[PDB]
Amino acid sequence: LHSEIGRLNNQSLLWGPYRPNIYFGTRPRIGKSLMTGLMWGKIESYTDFQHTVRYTCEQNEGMKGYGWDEYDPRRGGIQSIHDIQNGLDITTSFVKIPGGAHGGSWAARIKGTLNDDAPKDQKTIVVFYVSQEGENSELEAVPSENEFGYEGDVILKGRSEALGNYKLVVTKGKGVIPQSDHDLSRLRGPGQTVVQSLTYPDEVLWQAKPILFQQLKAGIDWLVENKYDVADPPPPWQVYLLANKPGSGNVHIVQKVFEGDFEFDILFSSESAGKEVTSKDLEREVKQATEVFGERFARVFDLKAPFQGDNYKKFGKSMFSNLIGGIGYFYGHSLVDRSYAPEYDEENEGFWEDAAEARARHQEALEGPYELFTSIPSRPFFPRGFLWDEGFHLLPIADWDIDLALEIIKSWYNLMDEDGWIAREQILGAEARSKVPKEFQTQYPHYANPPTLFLVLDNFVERLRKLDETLSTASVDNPEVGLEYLRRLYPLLRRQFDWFRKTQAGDIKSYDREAYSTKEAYRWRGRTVSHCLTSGLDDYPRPQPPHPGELHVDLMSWVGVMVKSLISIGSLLGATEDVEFYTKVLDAIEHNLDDLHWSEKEGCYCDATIDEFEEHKLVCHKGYISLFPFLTGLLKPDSPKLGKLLALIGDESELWSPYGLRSLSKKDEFYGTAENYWRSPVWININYLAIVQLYNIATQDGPYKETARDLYTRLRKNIVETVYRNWEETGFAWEQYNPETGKGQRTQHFTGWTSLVVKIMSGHH
Ligand SMILES: COCCc1ccc(CCCCCN2C[C@H](O)[C@@H](O)[C@H](O)[C@H]2CO)cc1
Repeated sequence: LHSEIGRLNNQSLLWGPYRPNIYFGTRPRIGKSLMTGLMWGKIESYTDFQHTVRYTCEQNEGMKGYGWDEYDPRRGGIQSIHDIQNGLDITTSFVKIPGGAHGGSWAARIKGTLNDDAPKDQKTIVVFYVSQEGENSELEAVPSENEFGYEGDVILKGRSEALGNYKLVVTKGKGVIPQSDHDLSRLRGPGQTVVQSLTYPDEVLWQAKPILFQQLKAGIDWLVENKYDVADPPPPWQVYLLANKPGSGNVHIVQKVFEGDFEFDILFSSESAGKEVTSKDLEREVKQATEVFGERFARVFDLKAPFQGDNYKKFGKSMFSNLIGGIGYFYGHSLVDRSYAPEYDEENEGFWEDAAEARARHQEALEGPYELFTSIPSRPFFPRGFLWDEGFHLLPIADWDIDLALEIIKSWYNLMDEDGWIAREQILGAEARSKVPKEFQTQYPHYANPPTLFLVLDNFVERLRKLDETLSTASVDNPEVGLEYLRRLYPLLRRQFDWFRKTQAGDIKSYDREAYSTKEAYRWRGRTVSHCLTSGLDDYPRPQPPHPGELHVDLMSWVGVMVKSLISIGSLLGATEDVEFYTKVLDAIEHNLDDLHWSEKEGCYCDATIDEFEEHKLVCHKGYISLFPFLTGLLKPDSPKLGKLLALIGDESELWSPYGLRSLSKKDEFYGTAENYWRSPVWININYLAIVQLYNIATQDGPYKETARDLYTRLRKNIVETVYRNWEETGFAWEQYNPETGKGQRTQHFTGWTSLVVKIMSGHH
């Protein structure tokens, strides 16, 4: 029954529009297979299309916004794109039709409406680009009856081992199609849908834009060769229409030109399913999908006061759909330094200069291939897996579809190397690499990242202890299934736990350091003079200068987070030998957090270093770091220390802004200095952990219950309103929010842990 559910999940999740890096396109969860992609662009001139054409996601003054209004990766969804440059409002509805043996069928409708400012007669080039990778597969465009192109639908017939037999149909569409009176129409037709079938070596099929332009350029060359010139040039839109040449190959360009508003359909028909998929099928399944999305959202995301209002419902639907709608499939080689240089042991004073030298050897090489199914922080800037980010992405996703979240976790843990390492940023394949400068691609097997995925596993474990609808919850509804998953994952959790202790160990015994345990002390490998990237909190102030004597209170608390989980999971598997180890380590951490990190002078937690005179110094920077034992749920509810932290969280003059908790205190000397990334702004993910821990303390008998209740009430309000106001004004989820003005700053389309807001509103943790 475990194997059974697994196969049903595979079959359910196989197809999706899993290319979040481009505005719209589809690929299955298969590394070398069939992919599609949409491109569009107004044409007003002879040179303009090259600049107007749209394909990969960006965010500039040209684009008002875009994103999913509804989405379930099982069923499909509706995406809206608001394009100022090209005067278009576009809809992309995508839908999956289960059936057959090969992961079902699917259909998409592309509708573009010219906006109010666009010329009523605008000419817009639309391209649907289709590639297929694999040695033993075939794909052919059925030629048309007409001489120059297609009056009607374009039919591609294809086959591969993976997908069996299929047909992909690009319908004729609605829309005026412009007609050219020029001489050239005697050779290229007056204007019709056209198809080019090409072959390129498999590894470059992803480069749709250059591949396209190569053809456009070859057509224009041919005009110039065949005496077409400026004495009498054809219209631009016809200069940019490809000579029809359908056939077979691993690339198929389908091109339409519309005047005015337009719409057309894509129908992908798995041959091993029922009958082929029709446009009426599309329409039905789209409507059905909304009803289902609707009914689920009300149950799963029941917004409590004061957010029960319809405005907040729209907002939640947007933040949710954008988060889950970023789910992508990625495949290929990564760039890793497998040298394991001594300098990366960071044992020296000045270890950052050593480590710079080791990198300067450039021993990194491509390895893999690897595959990851995962949600992402940022369609337009970083459409890729980020390790601790996924901890946050999956909390709302798990609520929606726990089996979907377990899939993603499984996908992440399958990356883990023999040592227990997962690179914190997954750049898989040449396509993924195109977005990242060569200088930042290399991962380092000594670089950790908060193990936030345990937080999801935590929630699954509590859910466990206490057909699309069915599948979504099958791993909790069927206890044996739940358990077997954990049985299989457990070895890797532990491996990672062990890897943290192996690679990210602090030095107690080599200095004048007394503490209840000689084991427990941690220090993030990777830190440079001004940064500690690995911790998540790029430029939060740390001991200066960095030093092998450092111990970081956040890291220790993450280890705490892991042990607590290992205990929970271990006990469910009865690994008794193990659970006793875990308890002896939990105990030590709790003590050692105090002995090593607590400050009585300052009334919060601190990082440590060791002095110019070689003794342990606390280094206090009041902020997120300072609250860490609390954020990660490690303090007892009656603890004096908790109370003192509640004072610090509460205190406007330190961390409490009208807009949420400040990353760093206004009284810290580093407030709003340098890049000011984590040095004042409000970050939703850390605010989320604060909110969840406050509510825990609020709903339990104890001393701080009623202060906690106040702070919860108010924080949740402040965080939700801030993210909401900004969404209302700008259309965007933002990466962080400004403590003074409440304005969203840095990156837009951050969905991204900003979406945690849907869970904040819905409460009952
Ligand atoms: C115009 O726009 C500027 C574009 C631009 C694009 C990508 C980049 C590199 C990658 C950015 C990492 C972001 N972020 C950092 C957070 O601190 C960290 O906690 C988190 O894990 C990670 C992701 O969520 C830099 C700049």
